Amino acid sequence: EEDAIFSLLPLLRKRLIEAHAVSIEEAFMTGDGSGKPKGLLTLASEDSAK
Amino acid sequence: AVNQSSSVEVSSESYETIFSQRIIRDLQKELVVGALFEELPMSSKILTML
Amino acid sequence: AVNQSSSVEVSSESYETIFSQRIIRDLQKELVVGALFEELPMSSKILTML
Amino acid sequence: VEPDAGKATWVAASTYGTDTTTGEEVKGALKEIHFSTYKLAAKSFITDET
Repeated sequence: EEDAIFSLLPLLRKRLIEAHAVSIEEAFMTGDGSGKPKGLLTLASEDSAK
Repeated sequence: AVNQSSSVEVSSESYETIFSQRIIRDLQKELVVGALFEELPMSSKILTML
Repeated sequence: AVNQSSSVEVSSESYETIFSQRIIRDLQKELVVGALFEELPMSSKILTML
Repeated sequence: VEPDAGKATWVAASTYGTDTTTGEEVKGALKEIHFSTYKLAAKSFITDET
């Protein structure tokens, strides 16, 4: 930040929230349950609704 | 290889031009599962419903 | 190299750096034979005298 | 121009001490894109006698 564009902190936070948003989406779409929610696509396979 | 701009003598060296500090990106994905119900508030790390 | 870090923060390759518009030159040899002897003005092609 | 980046890692639930194994982001390589210009020139002629 001493040899660049003097402004990387906005660029860092906009990507990090996007990385969180897509990570919560992935976990809500797909989830085994290993440390994470039980996402929808595999969830209906459990009660066998397929 | 490089030849920009050898016409007819003032060729320069490190590509003396100008650059833009604008950053762009295309599409981003549609966050459909991020807002499907309200954020139910919890004071505690578990909750029960009868 | 220029591309540093790479775990994990946003860093670019080249053409980040500021450029300068001044020109420098080495200490050339002094000019003396081209600016010592006297001029004789003429007005034709050949000059003759006795 | 930014690239896609990208995920984060969920906590292992029982990890409360130093460190909680929080992963890290996907390295967003902030890649350059460049442009080029070509030239066209057309010439036409006529003569005074015509």
